[PDB]
Amino acid sequence: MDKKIVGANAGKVWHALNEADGISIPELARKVNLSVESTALAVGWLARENKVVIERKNGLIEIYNEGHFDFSFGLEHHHHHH
Amino acid sequence: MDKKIVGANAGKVWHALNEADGISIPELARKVNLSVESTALAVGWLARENKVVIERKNGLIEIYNEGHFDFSFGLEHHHHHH
Repeated sequence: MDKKIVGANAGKVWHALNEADGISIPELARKVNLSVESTALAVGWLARENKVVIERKNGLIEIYNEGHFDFSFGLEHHHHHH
Repeated sequence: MDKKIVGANAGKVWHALNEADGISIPELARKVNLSVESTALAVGWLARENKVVIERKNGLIEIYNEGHFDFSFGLEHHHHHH
């Protein structure tokens, strides 16, 4: 059992992108409170359906939300990290 | 060309799994000349074809290959003979 785990935690990392996307793995990991390997791999489950799209600027890894194509809303006023 | 890039880099990280899998993401990253983020994201392109098995041992995440679970076969597509 693996696709149920990565299916569950992928919703939480994707939710933090709806706030503000173009964010790196360990920064995103502090808001969602997942391990760096767990956060990147949860985003990999989103990449399956292109719920995320990847850009590399200056060698850095950006994670974009699919919402900036169709519909996205930062109506939830910024989820602070831990 | 996000899927073109991650498709190339996933073939590189999976090639490393074909000869030595069940390895941690940063160790694998140093082998495939990529960063931890880039490697785990390329392993995410393997996860969308279930080519990797994600095993959290004492909290530590290891990624095995699909070659251990050889249940990727099935039954012939049954059709009428004519």
